[PDB]
Amino acid sequence: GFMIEHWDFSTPMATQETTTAEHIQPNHWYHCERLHPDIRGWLEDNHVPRATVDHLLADESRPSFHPLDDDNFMLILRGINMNENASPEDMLSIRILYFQGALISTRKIPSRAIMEIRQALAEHKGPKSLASLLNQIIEGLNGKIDLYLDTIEETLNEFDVNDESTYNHIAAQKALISIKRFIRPQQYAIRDLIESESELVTSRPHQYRFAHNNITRINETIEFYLGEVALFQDEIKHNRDE
Amino acid sequence: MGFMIEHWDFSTPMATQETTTAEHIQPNHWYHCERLHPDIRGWLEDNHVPRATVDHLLADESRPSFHPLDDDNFMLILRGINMNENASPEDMLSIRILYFQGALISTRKIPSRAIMEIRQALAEHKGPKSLASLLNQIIEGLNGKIDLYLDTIEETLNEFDVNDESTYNHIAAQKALISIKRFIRPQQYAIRDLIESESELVTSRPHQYRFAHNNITRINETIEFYLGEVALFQDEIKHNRDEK
Amino acid sequence: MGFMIEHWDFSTPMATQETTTAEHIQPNHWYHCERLHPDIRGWLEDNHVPRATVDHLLADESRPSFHPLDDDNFMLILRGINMNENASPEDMLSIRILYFQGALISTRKIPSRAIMEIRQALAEHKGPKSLASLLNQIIEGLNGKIDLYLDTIEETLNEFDVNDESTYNHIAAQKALISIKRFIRPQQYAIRDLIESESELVTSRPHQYRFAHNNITRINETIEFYLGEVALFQDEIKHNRDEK
Amino acid sequence: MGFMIEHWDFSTPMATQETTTAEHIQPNHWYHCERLHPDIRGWLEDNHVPRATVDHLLADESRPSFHPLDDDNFMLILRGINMNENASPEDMLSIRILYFQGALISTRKIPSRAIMEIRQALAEHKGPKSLASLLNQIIEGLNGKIDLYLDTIEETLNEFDVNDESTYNHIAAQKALISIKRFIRPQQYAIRDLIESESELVTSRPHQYRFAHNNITRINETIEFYLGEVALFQDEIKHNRDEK
Amino acid sequence: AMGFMIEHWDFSTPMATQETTTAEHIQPNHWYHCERLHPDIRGWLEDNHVPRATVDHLLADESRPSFHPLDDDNFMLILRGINMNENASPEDMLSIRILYFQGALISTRKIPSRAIMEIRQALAEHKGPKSLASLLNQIIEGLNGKIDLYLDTIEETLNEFDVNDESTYNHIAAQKALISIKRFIRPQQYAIRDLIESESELVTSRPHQYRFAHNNITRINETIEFYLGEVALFQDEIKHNRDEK
Ligand SMILES: [Cl-]
Ligand SMILES: [Cl-]
Ligand SMILES: [Cl-]
Ligand SMILES: [Cl-]
Ligand SMILES: [Cl-]
Ligand SMILES: [Cl-]
Ligand SMILES: [Cl-]
Ligand SMILES: [Cl-]
Ligand SMILES: [Cl-]
Ligand SMILES: [Cl-]
Ligand SMILES: [Cl-]
Ligand SMILES: [Cl-]
Ligand SMILES: [Cl-]
Ligand SMILES: [Cl-]
Ligand SMILES: [Cl-]
Ligand SMILES: [Cl-]
Ligand SMILES: [Cl-]
Ligand SMILES: [Cl-]
Ligand SMILES: [Cl-]
Ligand SMILES: [Cl-]
Ligand SMILES: [Cl-]
Ligand SMILES: [Cl-]
Ligand SMILES: [Cl-]
Ligand SMILES: [Cl-]
Ligand SMILES: [Cl-]
Repeated sequence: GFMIEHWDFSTPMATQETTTAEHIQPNHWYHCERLHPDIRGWLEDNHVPRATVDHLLADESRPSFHPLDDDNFMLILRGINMNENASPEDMLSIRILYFQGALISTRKIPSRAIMEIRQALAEHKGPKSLASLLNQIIEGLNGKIDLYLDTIEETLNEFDVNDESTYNHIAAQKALISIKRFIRPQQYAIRDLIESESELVTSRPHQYRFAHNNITRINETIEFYLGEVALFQDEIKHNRDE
Repeated sequence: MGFMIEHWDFSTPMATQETTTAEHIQPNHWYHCERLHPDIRGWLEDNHVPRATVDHLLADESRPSFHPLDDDNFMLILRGINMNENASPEDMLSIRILYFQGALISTRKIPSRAIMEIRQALAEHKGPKSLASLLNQIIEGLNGKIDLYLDTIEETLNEFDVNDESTYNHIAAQKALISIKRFIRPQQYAIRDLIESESELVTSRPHQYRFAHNNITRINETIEFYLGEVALFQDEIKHNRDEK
Repeated sequence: MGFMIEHWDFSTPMATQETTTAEHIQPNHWYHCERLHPDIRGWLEDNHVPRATVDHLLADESRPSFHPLDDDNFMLILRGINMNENASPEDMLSIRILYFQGALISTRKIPSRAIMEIRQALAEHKGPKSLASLLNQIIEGLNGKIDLYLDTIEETLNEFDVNDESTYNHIAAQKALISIKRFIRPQQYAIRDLIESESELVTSRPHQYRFAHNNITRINETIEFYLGEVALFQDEIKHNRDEK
Repeated sequence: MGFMIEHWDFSTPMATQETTTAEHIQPNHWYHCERLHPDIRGWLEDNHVPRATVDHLLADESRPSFHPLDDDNFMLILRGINMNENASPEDMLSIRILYFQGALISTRKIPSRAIMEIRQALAEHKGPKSLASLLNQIIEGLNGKIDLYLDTIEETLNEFDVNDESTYNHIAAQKALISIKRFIRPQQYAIRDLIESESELVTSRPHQYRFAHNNITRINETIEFYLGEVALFQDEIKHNRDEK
Repeated sequence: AMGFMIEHWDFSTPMATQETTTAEHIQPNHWYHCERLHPDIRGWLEDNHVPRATVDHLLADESRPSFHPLDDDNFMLILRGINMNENASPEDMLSIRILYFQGALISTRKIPSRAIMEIRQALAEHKGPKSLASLLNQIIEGLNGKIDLYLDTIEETLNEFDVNDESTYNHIAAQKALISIKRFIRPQQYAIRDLIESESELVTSRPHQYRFAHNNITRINETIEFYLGEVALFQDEIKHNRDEK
């Protein structure tokens, strides 16, 4: 079935619920397979408008925040692809709907950050509410981007002009532009979410601001790394003349 | 053909096809027209469209843009991929649309596949159910065709191999990308402005027009990424030449 | 007083040509003048144009700009293509205009083709019907000549052929485009600012001024595209030379 | 309790040194702490600093930033050049500051020469006379040290001579400059955001904080200029090597 | 020769009068032109109750063009001009730091500005500004005027670029000059904007004149960007010419 997980956040101790749930209920989280044949009917049966279902399930996407009817919204985010035999910069997309007090998330390429949240819920130490769950999805994705950026930084710190074996600047640059494509929009999506004054944000104002600070830092770090690559390229030009 | 290509009536929930010899503009009708036909100005002016707005609508040169006019009226100009036999897809066609006294009037020089697909949907009685939806579909249809074309560019970039000279189609790619960008950036701003006007067409379908705007933004960011990829390959070639 | 080139009375919709020895400035009149004539300062100051505003109007150096002055008065400065025989077209002319006590006073040094066409139309009883329309026609006339010149640049660009050194005119085209960009970018903000001022000369024709603003924006976008084309052809030459 | 480096009381304008084992935070006190010490979290949390705030204060990665918190509370994060023995200057230190319940709590890992100088002043009974002044001195202190370091880069850049290959220290200068730029830009915004919050610590010294902000703005512009000079020298070298 | 105060003028009346250069109490409608590096200036400013930190900023080693609204109607305005003194380059621009304080204009210099000399000469001939509002306007426009004159010398260099004549290749020198100018002239534009938006009595009495001065500095900035664009193109000209032939 399309429903990977279902949790009830009616109390601070989330309880696991049937993956055969027919109706969307307030305070519940549904984590779903985006490409499964049955998800469209389930969403539409539950009165999610056709056009918003279409955007949520579309092949193409960018990180973005979309205010919808009365407290509802869509939030789309990207994460690093940590799956085996995958290109990490071929970033996964998580598409989230906050609809009638429920959080519905959709995935295709599995997210390590989301697996950690799921594992925490199973061990009875997960988020205490939907507001906190969304916060942890945002920060978990940030965290995994930071880890990937550390591997780029290692490659960059290896750049030695007198050593041609360390000339990996083209690969790093390719990785960095691929990430920048989505991580820049990610920053604006989190900004827009906050400015929306969603009950999920206004209950955790300082925490969402910290999340926004981290995504901003990530973007500034990418810019710096791109500058380092450019500098190394000129250092190679300068070494070829001496 | 006179100037009028096709005429649809949305004053019933199921749109009906009407005569192309309609002489008067009626609310909730869509008139699809040849911009370069000699008779179009006369028809527009006779139906009380001001001469100066007709002049902008029929101008040789244009850019995608939104123009609020009197009352609920507006002009919206957009570009699309050129899928016609003697042209290049990147020499994008201009579609100039007037929303006037409750009617939609679209004008073309060269046919648009987006608009053709809408006309086929209406003929099969499964097209847009209103002018609001119709304009929404025109915008999203143009996006979709731009996406399709961009996929073709992506394939070219994906075959870039520095070790293989025959794959060095990076200059062609860049030419195409910058030709698209020329118009697709103002397209984003036109759609933003349309939304911000609070047009009755938009406010009936607010989330859907927001989604269309998200898609044009994505397209622009995709073009920027591809232009980055092209610049990267050009460095990869240059840095290979000094070793090679 | 030899500084006055031509004087028109727009008090009626059929403008009449008047004497060039006009002491007092009258509302709804247009005075077209030689900026560098020794008698022009004295005429302006005697008609109560403040000295510092005469200083700016007549200054040696200028940029396209809009200046709200007091009491419905303003100064507008614009640039045009130099179409004079044996001139360099990118040696652009500057037209400096005062809207002052309900009169339009324009000043020239390098003659403008757009203004000559307006004067010719007036001589034939088909010129603008008001000062509001006249100013709009000066702006759009200048836009139009810029478009014409840009078309010649485009021709040059379409003839780029990497395998034909007789076509390697990219340095000259780049030179022309940056020289025009210098003034054409401020021109767009000048027109934006004119519209924002809510001048009676603009509020009478809101849609028309937004079209003029759209044309100047287009020109700027076209210039950026052409520069991108030049930059690409430079890269093309560098790739071709290193590959052959 | 070994996390606390120093503790001062600013209740009076003569600040007094207090015990390094103060379990409860008091208004008008300054606590300067080791960020990496395992006991800091517990002390902050026992004093009712929310866990997520502590999480951000103590995180591995940071950028300069201002965070408005509850009820006059805030977090400010700033960077400083690294003046520790044998360190890279551009391996910049991060100072993370909480203003919480009327107390200033600063946290360090890499020691700040600026903060050491403020501490020496307090030990010599000539330090800042309030928490408002202390925060101002921390900001301006960090700035001052950056200015001093940048003067060394300026010397290096002025000694550059294209005919003397021993003066080619511009790429090392460039490495330093981009690394500093990375954080110095966010620093300017953090200080702007601090001022815009209308914090009691700022509104008591409004002109002083404006001057501090002008200084960081100047630092940014100077770095941009030095980066421009470096680029210029590189082109100078390219142009000097390709003449042979 | 020996003192901090260079000149003192009284603009109480439309015909300014030269007054004593003795370190006294400042008066509304007076202009005090001073040596910024003289040991005595800080004491005078503080004796006259200018706050310590404002004095620190005014007399600081480093500066950028900027506008600083202070208490009441007071402000600080910092500007840069061409350095037309010997053993300096024109592009090593001088900082002129100006305080409007209790209705007096206090300007400070390190090295002479030709713009301010010309105003001082006009005052001496009884043909100078008739008010502090006009004085400050003339300082701003005077500084613009001299930057324009220098930019003309750069234009001369540029117009003489000829790709087939290596003796004309002074584009490295020109670009260095331009980025050095741009460093300060960009902030100067914003400082003048900021001064205008403050609604200072010195600005509101001459609203169109100060806008013309703002238009002039904006024009200067655009001209600089254009010349920088011409230097980049001449670099492309050379590069093409070199490996084509
Ligand atoms: Cl996405
Ligand atoms: Cl995915
Ligand atoms: Cl997942
Ligand atoms: Cl993840
Ligand atoms: Cl943001
Ligand atoms: Cl168009
Ligand atoms: Cl077309
Ligand atoms: Cl069509
Ligand atoms: Cl299409
Ligand atoms: Cl937009
Ligand atoms: Cl001009
Ligand atoms: Cl002229
Ligand atoms: Cl003329
Ligand atoms: Cl013309
Ligand atoms: Cl604009
Ligand atoms: Cl930091
Ligand atoms: Cl640190
Ligand atoms: Cl420290
Ligand atoms: Cl420090
Ligand atoms: Cl700022
Ligand atoms: Cl300065
Ligand atoms: Cl100085
Ligand atoms: Cl002086
Ligand atoms: Cl000067
Ligand atoms: Cl400005």
